[PDB]
Amino acid sequence: VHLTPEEKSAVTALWGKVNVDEVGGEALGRLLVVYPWTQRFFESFGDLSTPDAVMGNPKVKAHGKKVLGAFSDGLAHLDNLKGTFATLSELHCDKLHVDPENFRLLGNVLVCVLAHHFGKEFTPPVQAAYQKVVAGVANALAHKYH
Amino acid sequence: VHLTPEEKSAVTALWGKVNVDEVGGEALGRLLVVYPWTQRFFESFGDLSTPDAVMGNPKVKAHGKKVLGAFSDGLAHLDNLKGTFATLSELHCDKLHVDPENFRLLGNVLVCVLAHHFGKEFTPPVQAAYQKVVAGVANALAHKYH
Amino acid sequence: VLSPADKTNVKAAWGKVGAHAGEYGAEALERMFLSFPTTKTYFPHFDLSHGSAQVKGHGKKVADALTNAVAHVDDMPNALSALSDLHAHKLRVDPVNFKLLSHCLLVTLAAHLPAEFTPAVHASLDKFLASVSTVLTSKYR
Amino acid sequence: VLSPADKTNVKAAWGKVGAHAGEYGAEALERMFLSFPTTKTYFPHFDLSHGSAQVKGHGKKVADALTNAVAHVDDMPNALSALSDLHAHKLRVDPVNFKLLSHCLLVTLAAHLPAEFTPAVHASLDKFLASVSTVLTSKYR
Ligand code: HEM
Ligand code: HEM
Ligand code: HEM
Ligand code: HEM
Ligand SMILES: *Cc1cc(OC)ccc1OCc1ccccn1
Ligand SMILES: *Cc1cc(OC)ccc1OCc1ccccn1
Repeated sequence: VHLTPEEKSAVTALWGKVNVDEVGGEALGRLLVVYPWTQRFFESFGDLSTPDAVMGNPKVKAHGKKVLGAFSDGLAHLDNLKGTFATLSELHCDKLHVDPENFRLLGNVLVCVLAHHFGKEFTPPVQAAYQKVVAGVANALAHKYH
Repeated sequence: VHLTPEEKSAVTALWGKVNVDEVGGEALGRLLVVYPWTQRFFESFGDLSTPDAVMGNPKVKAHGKKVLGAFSDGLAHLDNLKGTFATLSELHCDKLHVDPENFRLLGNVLVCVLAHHFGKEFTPPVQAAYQKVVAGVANALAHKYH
Repeated sequence: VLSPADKTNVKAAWGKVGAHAGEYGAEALERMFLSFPTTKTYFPHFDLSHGSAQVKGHGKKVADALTNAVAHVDDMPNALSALSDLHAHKLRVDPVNFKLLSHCLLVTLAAHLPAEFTPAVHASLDKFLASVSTVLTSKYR
Repeated sequence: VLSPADKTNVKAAWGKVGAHAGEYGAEALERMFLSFPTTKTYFPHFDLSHGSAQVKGHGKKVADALTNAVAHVDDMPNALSALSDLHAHKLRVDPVNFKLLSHCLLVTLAAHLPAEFTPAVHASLDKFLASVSTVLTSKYR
C-alpha cells in the first residue's frame, strides 16, 4: 500500500492511541450486528441473540482483539501484506470460505469504529489513509482466492 | 483458477460450437440492458436508449466480437489467465476504472447467453465448468486491483 | 424497485413456467449446488445427490414461493414475511448466495424458454429476483 | 426492507443532524472524494478542492434529500422519483459508488454523533442508506 510519509505519521499517531482491549471487539461486534449473516461463522461464540448480547460477549471481545492485532501487524508490514497474511488467507479462504465482500465490510466497520472513538480527530485525510490500509488488508486476506 | 481435466474438456468441447460473431454481441448488449449503469462506459457508441436500440447497435455487436475474442484466447490458455488478460486488466482497472463487480456480471451474462443458445445442452455440469472460467477471467481482469 | 413494464414482463414470463415450476426450481437448485458448492453448507442434512426426491420437493417449494411473490409483486414484504423470518432471522443466509441462486434461476429459464428470455425480459426477471432476495435477507419485524 | 424499529432509529438519529445538514453532507462528500478518488469522475465540472463552496452547497442538497427520504420513508420510490431519474436515468451512477457514499455518511455520523451511533442504530442507518441507494439506482418509471 502506498502511504505518503505524512499519511504514515497521521495513521501511526492515531493507532498508537487505540484501545486494543475494546476497538477490536467493537468492530467485530458491529459486523455481526450490521450484517447478521456473518454471525453464522461464530456459532461457537455463544449468545449473539441481540446487539447488546453481541457487543458484551466475552468471546467476541477476545476474538476482536485478535482481529485488531492482525491489523496492527499489517500496519507494521505494509510493504508485504500478502506474506504477512498468507496464513490467515488460507484459513479464511480455503477453510472458512468467507466471501471476499465480507473482508471489505469488516475493514469499513473498523473505520466506522475509529471514527466513533476519535470523533473530530478522524479527519477526512486520516480516513483516506486508513481506507488504503484496510483495502490492502482485505485484498491480502483474499489473495488465496485470486 | 482451478479446472479439473474433465471440466476443461467440457468447456473446450462446447466453445467449439459457439458462434463467435453473435454471442459476444448478445452478451455485451444484454449487459448494457440488464445493468444500465454500464452504458456510461460506452458513451460514444451511440443509441443505447432502449433494449432494441442497444441490441441492434453495430458498435455494440462489433465490440462484443472483440470481447468474445478475449474469452476465446482465455479458453485456449486456461492455465495462464493472468498473463492472457494482463494488458486488458491494465486498461479496465487503471485506465477505465471499471469496478470489478461488473466483470463478474458480464461473466454471468455470458453464461446466460450460453444457456439461452444451447438450452438442454447447457447442462448443470457444463455450467459449473463455465462458472470457473468466467470467475477466472473476471479474477484475471481485476488482477491490477490485487 | 420494479417499473410497470418489469411487473408486466415478470408475470408474463413466469406465467409461461406454469406446470414446470417444480421442475425448474429443482434444476436451479442443482445448478447452484454444483456450480457453487459452498451453498451446500446451508443444507447439511439434505440429500443433495443428483435427482434426489428431497431436492425435487424443495425446488417445488422455492418455485411456488416465487409464483406467490409474482402474484404479490406490489406487496412482497407482507406476502413473504414468513420466508424472511426463515432466511434472514433463522438461517442468516449471506446475500451473496441469493445472487447465485437468482443467476441459476435465470440460466434455467433461458435454457427452457428461449423465445421468452429476451433482453428486456431478462432485465426484468433479474430485478425481480434481486428484489425478492432483498426481502428474504432483510429483518423487518 | 426497514422494520418499524429501523424507521424510528433513523428518524431519531438523523433528526440530530438538524442544522448541521450542510456541514455533515459536505463532510461526507469530502470523505468520499478523498478516500475514493474514482468517485470524482462524476463531478468533472465541479471545483473539488477542499473547502470548495460548490461541494459545500452540494452537500447541503444531499443532506436535505436524505431528510426528505426520512420523512417519506414509507413511500420513497414516489418521493425520490426525481432523484432516481437523475442518478439512474441520466447519470447512470454505478451502484458501487452509492455504497462508498453511504459508508462515508456513516463515518461522518459516527464522528459527530457518538451517542447516537449505537450498534443497532448503525444497523438501521446502513439499511436505510442501502434502500435510498436502491431507489436512486433503479429505473422504475
Ligand atoms: C478482513 C479482516 C479480517 C481479519 C484481519 C481477520 C483476522 C482474524 C484472525 C487474526 C483470526 C484468528 C486466527 C487464529 O487464531 O489462528 C481470525 C479467525 C476467524 N475469522 Fe477472521 N478476520 C477477518 C475477516 C473475517 C470475516 C469477515 C469473517 C467472516 C464473517 C471471519 C471469520 C473468522 C472465523 C470464523 C475465525 C475462526 C475463529 C475460531 O472459531 O476460532 N474473519 N480472523
Ligand atoms: C469480464 C470480461 C471482459 C472482457 C474479456 C473484456 C474485453 C475487452 C476487450 C477485448 C476490449 C478491447 C481492448 C482494445 O483493443 O482496446 C475491451 C475494451 C473495453 N471494455 Fe471490456 N471486457 C470485459 C468487461 C468489461 C466491463 C464489465 C466493462 C464495463 C462495464 C468494460 C468496458 C470496456 C470499455 C469502455 C472498453 C473500451 C471501449 C472503447 O473502445 O471505447 N469491459 N474490453
Ligand atoms: C429465490 C430465492 C429463494 C426463495 C424464494 C426461497 C424459498 C424457500 C422456500 C419456500 C423454502 C421452504 C420454507 C418452508 O419450509 O416453509 C426455503 C427453505 C430454505 N431455503 Fe430458501 N429460498 C431462496 C433462496 C435461498 C438461498 C440462496 C439459500 C441458501 C444458499 C436458501 C436456503 C434455504 C434453507 C437452508 C432452507 C431450509 C431447508 C430445510 O428444510 O432444512 N434459500 N426457501
Ligand atoms: C444517498 C445517496 C445520494 C443522495 C441522497 C444524492 C442526492 C443528490 C441531490 C439532492 C442532488 C441534486 C439534484 C438537484 O436537485 O439538482 C444530486 C446530484 C448529483 N449527484 Fe447525487 N446523491 C446521492 C449519491 C450519489 C453518488 C453515489 C454519486 C456518484 C459518485 C452522485 C452523483 C451526483 C451528481 C454527479 C450530481 C449532479 C451534480 C450537479 O451537476 O448538479 N450522487 N445528488
Ligand atoms: C427494486 C429492487 C431492486 C434491487 O436491485 C436490482 C434490489 C431490491 C429492490 O427492491 C426490494 C423491495 C424492498 C421493499 C419493498 C419492495 N421491494
Ligand atoms: C429494504 C431494503 C434493504 C436493502 O439492503 C440490502 C436494500 C434495498 C431495500 O429496499 C429498497 C426499496 C425498494 C422498493 C420500495 C421501498 N424500498
